[PDB]
Amino acid sequence: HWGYGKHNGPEHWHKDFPIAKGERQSPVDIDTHTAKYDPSLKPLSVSYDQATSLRILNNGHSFQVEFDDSQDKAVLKGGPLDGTYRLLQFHFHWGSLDGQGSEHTVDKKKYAAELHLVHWNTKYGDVGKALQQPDGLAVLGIFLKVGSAKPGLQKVVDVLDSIKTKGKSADFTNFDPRGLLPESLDYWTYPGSLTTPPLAECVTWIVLKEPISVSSEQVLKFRKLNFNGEGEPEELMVDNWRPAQPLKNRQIKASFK
Ligand SMILES: NS(=O)(=O)c1c(F)c(F)c(S(=O)(=O)CCO)c(NC2CCCCCCC2)c1F
Ligand SMILES: [Zn+2]
Repeated sequence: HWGYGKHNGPEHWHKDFPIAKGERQSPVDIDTHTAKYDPSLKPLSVSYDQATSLRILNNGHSFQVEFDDSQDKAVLKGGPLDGTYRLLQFHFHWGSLDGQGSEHTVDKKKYAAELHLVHWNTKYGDVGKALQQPDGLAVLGIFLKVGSAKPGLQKVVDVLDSIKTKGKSADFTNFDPRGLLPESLDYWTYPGSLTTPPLAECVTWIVLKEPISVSSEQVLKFRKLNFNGEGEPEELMVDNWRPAQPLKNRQIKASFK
């Protein structure tokens, strides 16, 4: 099955998931000088005041923090979006080394990691239907650089040993994802895809300009995760990122001058 190894990684995915070679794949390099400022782009609206986090799960690829998305509790609107997008889960991508790990790149710069908050469009009723639509999902992407700790990230870091292996989960209530967000909501946006199988071309990407800083100790905890389940040799969950894909016939827009 697919993964992030040389034997199962991104260069192989197209065999099971042929849209891997499609017209609107993600991630992409963001050329900041080419991206056009779009004065018609609205402030984004991140309303996470009622988020009910519920559970954290090591899914074997990343780990994911889950929210009750059975009502409008944690929603993304505005920006490039039409309508209301409910927060489903977050997860991260990161490297073995601080010089890699992000999926998007900015002028070819890789960040140490990238946080993705996955939301689905309420006019489609559930995430599986949303996956079938060009405007089904909105993923908010945030770069991580290594420097000072992110205090809001600390609750998340302190449970990973409890979900060390694939398929392990833990309760994870009362987490405020607001603590993962930079001062600024200035962003780039473009139409793209999931960055893991099934690679569905259903995502409006919103990538924030401002990274967050996390400490070396925080990102070291991510790198002690395992892709394996317990009993199988230990395989450090690192380098779980898809590289940049062809931009093709797309324009990346900036919300900021
Ligand atoms: N980067 S991304 O936002 O396109 C992405 C992932 F990289 C990712 F790892 C996941 S995951 O944590 O759930 C592991 C997926 O194998 C999702 N999650 C969504 C996409 C997967 C299809 C199911 C629809 C909702 C979850 C996912 F959306
Ligand atoms: Zn992701």
